[PDB]
Amino acid sequence: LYRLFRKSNLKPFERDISEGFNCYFPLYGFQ
Amino acid sequence: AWNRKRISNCVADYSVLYNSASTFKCYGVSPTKLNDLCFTNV
Amino acid sequence: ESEFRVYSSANNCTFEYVSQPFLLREFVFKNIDG
Repeated sequence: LYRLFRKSNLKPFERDISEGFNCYFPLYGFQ
Repeated sequence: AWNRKRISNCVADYSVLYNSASTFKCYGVSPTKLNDLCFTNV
Repeated sequence: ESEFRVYSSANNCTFEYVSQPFLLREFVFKNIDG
């Protein structure tokens, strides 16, 4: 899971888990 | 050379950045909100 | 000829601005918050 860029802003307690060339659509590192 | 161009008191347009080439790599700033940025020195 | 020839030595000089603040001349100069 990752904090990738979001073009929209979020609201309080909003849970949204659903243009920068080709980098908007993808979405941690365990080492 | 590197780190030679000082940017200030200028219109820091980003259209020339994100609409260029087909060249961006904006880490530290918001990519689609670049035109809303302002810094002490660039 | 006419030349200013002042001691500029504008090394590592980054601010430049051009205008026409010329022409009794009263003036007030202050440096406030940058």
